[PDB]
Amino acid sequence: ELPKPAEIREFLEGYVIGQDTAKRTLAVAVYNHYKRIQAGEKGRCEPVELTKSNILMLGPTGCGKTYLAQTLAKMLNVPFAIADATALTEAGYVGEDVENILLKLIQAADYDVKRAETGIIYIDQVDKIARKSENPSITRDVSGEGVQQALLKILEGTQASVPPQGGRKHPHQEFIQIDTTNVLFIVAGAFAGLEKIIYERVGKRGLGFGAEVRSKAEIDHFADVMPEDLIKFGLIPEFIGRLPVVASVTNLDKESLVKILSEPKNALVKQYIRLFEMDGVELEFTDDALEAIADQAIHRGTGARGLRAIMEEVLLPVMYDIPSRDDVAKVVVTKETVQDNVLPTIVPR
Amino acid sequence: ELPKPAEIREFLEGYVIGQDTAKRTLAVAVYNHYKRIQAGEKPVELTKSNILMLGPTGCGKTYLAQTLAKMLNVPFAIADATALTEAGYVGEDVENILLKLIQAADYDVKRAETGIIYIDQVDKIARKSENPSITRDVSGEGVQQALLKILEGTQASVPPQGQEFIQIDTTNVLFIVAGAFAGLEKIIYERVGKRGLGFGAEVRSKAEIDTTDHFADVMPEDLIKFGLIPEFIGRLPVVASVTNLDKESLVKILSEPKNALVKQYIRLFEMDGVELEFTDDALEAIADQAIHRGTGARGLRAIMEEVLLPVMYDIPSRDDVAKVVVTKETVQDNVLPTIVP
Amino acid sequence: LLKILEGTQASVPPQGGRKHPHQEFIQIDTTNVLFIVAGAFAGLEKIIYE
Amino acid sequence: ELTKSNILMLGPTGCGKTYLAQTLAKMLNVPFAIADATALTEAGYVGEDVE
Amino acid sequence: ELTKSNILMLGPTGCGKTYLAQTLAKMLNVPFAIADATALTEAGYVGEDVE
Amino acid sequence: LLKILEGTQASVPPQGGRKHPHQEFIQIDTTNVLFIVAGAFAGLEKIIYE
Amino acid sequence: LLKILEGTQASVPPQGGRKHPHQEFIQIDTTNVLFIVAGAFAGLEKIIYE
Amino acid sequence: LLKILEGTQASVPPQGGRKHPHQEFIQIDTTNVLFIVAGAFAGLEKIIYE
Amino acid sequence: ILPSFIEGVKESNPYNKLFEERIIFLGVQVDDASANDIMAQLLVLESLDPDRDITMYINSPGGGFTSLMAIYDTMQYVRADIQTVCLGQAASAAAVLLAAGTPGKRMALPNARVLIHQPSLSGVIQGQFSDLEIQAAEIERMRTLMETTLARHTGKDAGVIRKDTDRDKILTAEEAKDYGIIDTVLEYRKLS
Amino acid sequence: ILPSFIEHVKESNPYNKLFEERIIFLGVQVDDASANDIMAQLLVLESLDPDRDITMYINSPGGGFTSLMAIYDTMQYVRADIQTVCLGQAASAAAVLLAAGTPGKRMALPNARVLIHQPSLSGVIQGQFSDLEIQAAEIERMRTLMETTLARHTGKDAGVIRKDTDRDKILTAEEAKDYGIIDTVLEYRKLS
Ligand SMILES: Nc1ncnc2c1ncn2[C@@H]1O[C@H](COP(=O)(O)OP(=O)(O)OP(=O)(O)O)[C@@H](O)[C@H]1O
Ligand SMILES: Nc1ncnc2c1ncn2[C@@H]1O[C@H](COP(=O)(O)OP(=O)(O)OP(=O)(O)O)[C@@H](O)[C@H]1O
Ligand SMILES: Nc1ncnc2c1ncn2[C@@H]1O[C@H](COP(=O)(O)OP(=O)(O)OP(=O)(O)O)[C@@H](O)[C@H]1O
Ligand SMILES: CC(C)C[C@H](NC(=O)[C@H](Cc1ccccc1)NC(=O)c1cnccn1)B(O)O
Ligand SMILES: CC(C)C[C@H](NC(=O)[C@H](Cc1ccccc1)NC(=O)c1cnccn1)B(O)O
Ligand SMILES: Nc1ncnc2c1ncn2[C@@H]1O[C@H](COP(=O)(O)OP(=O)(O)O)[C@@H](O)[C@H]1O
Ligand SMILES: [Mg+2]
Repeated sequence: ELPKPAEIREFLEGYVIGQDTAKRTLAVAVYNHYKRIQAGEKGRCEPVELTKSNILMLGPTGCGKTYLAQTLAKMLNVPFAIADATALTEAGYVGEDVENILLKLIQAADYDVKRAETGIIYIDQVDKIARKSENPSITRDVSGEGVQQALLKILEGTQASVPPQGGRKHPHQEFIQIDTTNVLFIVAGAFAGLEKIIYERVGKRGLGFGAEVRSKAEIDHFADVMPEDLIKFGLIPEFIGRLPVVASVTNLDKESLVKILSEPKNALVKQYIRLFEMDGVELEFTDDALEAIADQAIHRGTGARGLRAIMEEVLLPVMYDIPSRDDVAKVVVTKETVQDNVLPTIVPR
Repeated sequence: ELPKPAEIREFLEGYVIGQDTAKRTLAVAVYNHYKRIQAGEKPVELTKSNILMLGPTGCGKTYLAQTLAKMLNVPFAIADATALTEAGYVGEDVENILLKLIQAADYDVKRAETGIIYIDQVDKIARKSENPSITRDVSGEGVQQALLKILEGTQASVPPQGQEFIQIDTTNVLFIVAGAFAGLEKIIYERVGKRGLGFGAEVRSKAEIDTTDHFADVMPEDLIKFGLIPEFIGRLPVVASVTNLDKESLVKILSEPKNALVKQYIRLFEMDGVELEFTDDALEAIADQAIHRGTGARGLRAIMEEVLLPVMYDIPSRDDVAKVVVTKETVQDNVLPTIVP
Repeated sequence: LLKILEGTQASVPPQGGRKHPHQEFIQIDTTNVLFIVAGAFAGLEKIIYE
Repeated sequence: ELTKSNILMLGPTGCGKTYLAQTLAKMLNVPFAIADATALTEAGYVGEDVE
Repeated sequence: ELTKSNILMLGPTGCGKTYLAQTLAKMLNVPFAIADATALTEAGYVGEDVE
Repeated sequence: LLKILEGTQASVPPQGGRKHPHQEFIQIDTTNVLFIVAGAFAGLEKIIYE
Repeated sequence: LLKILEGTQASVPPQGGRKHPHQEFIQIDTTNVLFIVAGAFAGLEKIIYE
Repeated sequence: LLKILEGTQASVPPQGGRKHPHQEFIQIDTTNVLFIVAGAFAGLEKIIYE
Repeated sequence: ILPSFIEGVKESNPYNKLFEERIIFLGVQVDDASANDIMAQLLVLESLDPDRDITMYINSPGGGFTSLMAIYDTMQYVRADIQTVCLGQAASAAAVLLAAGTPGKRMALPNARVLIHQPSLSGVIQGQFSDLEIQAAEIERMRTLMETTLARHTGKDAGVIRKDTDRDKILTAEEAKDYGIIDTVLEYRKLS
Repeated sequence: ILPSFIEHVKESNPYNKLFEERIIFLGVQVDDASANDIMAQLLVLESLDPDRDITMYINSPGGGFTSLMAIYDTMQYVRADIQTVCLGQAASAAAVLLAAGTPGKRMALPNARVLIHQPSLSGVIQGQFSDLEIQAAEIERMRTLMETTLARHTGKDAGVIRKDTDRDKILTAEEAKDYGIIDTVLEYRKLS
């Protein structure tokens, strides 16, 4: 009946490389969501009701949080609304309200409410609604703390009255009543300063003998994470307890980033082979060069987004020269990635 | 109809585990409210007895109020204070918590003049020092001053659609307000507690910081330091000390209630056709990890999703009978204890 | 701005630019909008030199 | 499908970054907005927002 | 051209200071407003909360 | 705070929602308003002993 | 205070409101407004003695 | 100011055309708007002298 | 020779940047005044957080016995686990403080020497033979208390400590790991 | 005299300005208090950036061996490479610390002196012959460890270190580069 977590992860494996623990989660958690919807309309039969078990995705930038949700959008059979916490405010203030990410779920079910009661909202960048202190903020923080306060009625499940947002004021098209008790919330964020909070919790100092000082070659990082690390990051404790699952995205190593270049569906070197094909030029990467791009992308330190940053300071003299001439093959060698400003191998007609 | 306060708590005991002092304070103040109504219908000008609940998160404040919803057959609003603004501003206005009452009263106004309006997260409407980028903080002191008239009890016009306005008297309407008040645990420790230094001085480790200081040590001057204006406290003379849950109650949350946690997961695995069992050593090993989280009974889900993460990936792709989650899976790394047919 | 850079379904107010929660919006998709960004970065050459 | 490849352009003052963009405006066959990040403010706050 | 005289009530709390002034206002049925000075902030903005 | 204790023509907004349209304010003078202020002095007797 | 004390077309937010955008202001000319500023200047007694 | 001092298609945030509730902004090109700026720069004559 | 970053604010020399990272430093001899300094720091770091480990660095030549047991008791008293790290030497009383760290958390640098020896009187204590009978029963009590202290922390018999501290026993880092004074010899962490 | 200059509130001497540029300064003899200073500075600069290298200036007549191995092990412990520059002299322990820098990064000024010699005892250590044969097994432990330490770093055999440190082997900067203590005689960068 339902897509098993091995079948959900196998779909995610086609797009997302690496990220084994954060693909078991979001295949487990989507499968439990599918079992919550089947148990919500049928089934002694154990008269228990199931709580939603929301997800917080950690992990650094460019490492497949949004991309693992956009992949999860492609096979869900359930309404999905990717949403951004960097556009959300308190009620009363000028930005988008926290029930307009729930309008996006209703708009994802084309207008349907009963399907949107069974949906998934992905609130992206919830490390950006975190405070700058472990304490209550002196300012109001309408875009930060007050969003977390406004989201938590929706995260635990409520009779939310979604404004239709097509009139002059709010009750001009008769608020869409939605129940968010079965709406799964996969929230995500990079949580850049959270790694410093986790070392200060466990007793690891960052100075002296036997205390871990961190080099740039390393770029316990998001595992052994607790809610008290996220309270001290800036998430209020009411917000974190409504997010029981931590997906634990990790930094992509060199062996993952080599495969991110070549293997996925919209893979990165497939995009440039597509670009040079519009110039009538075949683009070839030697496999020593693909490892050299990913070797420089971990020094770049921006995830798989850094792979795109390397391949356009490598192919930049190529992409300038080649549309003004006539070639067949452009063999990217390993000698132009690690040794910058090297003209690669040409094969003309 | 008037349920006795021992009978109010014994219904609360069926759902809420632990929180024994907060269940006495709710059951007495709910009983004192309806008995003062019934004696008034048949005085030494008695107190209003509105309830301010406050405790650690996940420990049951909303779940205490949702259990009072399922009992009294008196109209019970479940309104939130995270959408409340001042009048004449974007967002939900203060009089909508009266509209949520008559929606729960089936628009009968005389049962909504006896009902309970529960307001959730009044720690949101506490005063913050005003950010000079927001154009009139509308969510703090002004929501809270707009509650002052209806917490005591005034006539209030209620806009519908949440034509004519509905007049509700709130002199005999009980107000249970709640919030975790995360900074208030530090403010009380600034008064009744000391950073103990030296030999024979109590230093109070982080495991003992995770106790409650809201037991009898909360005062109105601590709530004003949080941001609550002093009149709003005076409309809340009853303070229900919601406490942190101990190890004994967190074991009993897992198996005993109606939608108990292990009953939620046994249902999740028998939809795969596989029994899920727990040793009693395992449920105690789940429950003592939730005290380290500080997220209350909500943290029991964070543990059991983390403990049962590899089997929920594995088990539906297999043919099994049962698996016995043992104490070697929360304290130690996950054994896969499954039993094949 | 990072949701705008990477590509999102962004609701743009046609009011003039000042967001306010109620109106019809303009839905734009920025998954093909190029974002040249620039800046002087006047204190960065010391940071690079380190 | 292809992605954006956005540009972070760095350089000292008065050496032509805006003037590269103002020149690139004049040929572009593609709509072009000169924005300014100082004019922008986070959502919920006064000043312009990033939309 | 007479000028009013205001009362400064000294001493520690819980001695019945506000209950003296409230009873004294209930005697002459004049208005009576309890206010606190913690309702004013030690960061500025004072002048609109005095109103 | 001492401006109202001394007596001033103050313009009172009728509620928090009336700071939005700005044309209507409740006029009051505190020239005849009695002010009974009070404190929480427990470290003053040191100076009284002094 | 400099352009106020000498004279400028000053925009004045009304009672209750602040200098935020989309706020109506009052255009006053402080050219003929006399300013009598004053203070105790307690430290100045040492300075004139210097 | 630096976008204004060089020339930009700025839009004034209050009062676009005597306050219509739609389009409160009007465009202005500050490319040909001359800017004269001034100040004492009181500590600068100690800096120039170095 | 020490770079102090002076300033009305904190001074911040490198020893402050040790103490803020919960590193108590014992690099002078263990006299009363240094023992007084260490115990003041051990209590302050307990009061700042009693759960985070206090690290004690030991480059000390050792010193007086009551100053030793002043530091020793305060190390054993505080709720924080004490991480002792030997720098160069932990001689005399300072080897006892090195063994007084929390088990598993007693460290030494590879070329740090650990010198254990029985207590000695500084100079000559004069007096009548009844005075000297008291002073000799005292240093025998100091000797026995040092041996039973090292018996508790090295896991050895106090008679084995007595035979080994009969003379100066200098242990290296690996020899102090085998003895029981430290638990790990610190490996070099250099990326070269 | 050592002047200062106010940066921005803070008053910094040139030793602060050296230390903020990752430069540790060994300018006095290697006793406990100086070694304690250097080790504190080595751990602070490693915590600030464990990849940006630490420079150690050595103008030192050398000193105690346990204070030597305290600095030595800390120089070898930190993740940052140690750039040792000899300034005028590096004698005894200071020459061992000079050789203790990262290979390729050990410098000396052209008229710097590098003096290597075997460990000694300052003055006479009294005692019974059982005490003295332990103090002499100790000074042989110190001699062998120093010759092993100069064997790791000069690339020479420890028996050849032993024959050379029989007396004061005093090296110039060019002679210490051929020996292996430094890697670069640091040439002048004067514009004129
Ligand atoms: N595991 C992966 N496999 C394949 N491609 C990946 C993977 N992780 C990241 N990418 C690539 O990196 C790009 C950025 O991914 P994404 O949009 O998820 O950013 P992100 O890391 O979530 O950013 P943030 O953490 O700030 O939200 C995507 O276009 C995707 O192609
Ligand atoms: N004392 C309790 N007994 C039984 N179940 C409990 C208890 N406390 C919490 N739970 C369970 O955990 C859920 C969360 O508790 P609840 O909603 O009361 O938290 P809360 O205290 O309102 O949190 P917050 O302070 O963040 O608003 C409940 O719905 C219930 O399933
Ligand atoms: N390479 C160049 N060739 C010709 N003219 C130039 C060049 N660089 C700058 N200019 C001139 O300098 C003026 C300012 O250029 P621009 O507007 O790009 O400032 P900018 O240096 O980008 O300022 P900022 O760095 O602060 O954004 C332009 O009017 C242009 O005519
Ligand atoms: C062996 C351990 C316990 C301590 C060693 N010496 C002692 O026992 C010390 C001697 C000493 C040595 C150096 C500096 C100050 C004092 N013993 C005492 O403190 C002491 C004091 N009063 C009576 C008896 N012994 B260590 O300092 O060489
Ligand atoms: C050769 C290197 C390793 C060290 C040189 N100095 C030493 O050998 C020093 C000189 C010294 C100082 C005080 C007391 C006794 C001896 N040796 C020691 O540190 C020392 C200490 N205890 C026992 C044996 N040697 B040098 O002068 O730095
Ligand atoms: N001397 C007193 N006589 C009668 N009632 C008192 C007395 N002192 C305090 N109270 C009671 O205390 C309550 C509040 O006291 P209040 O006058 O506000 O003291 P304070 O000004 O010190 O806070 C009143 O409701 C009153 O009933
Ligand atoms: Mg709640």
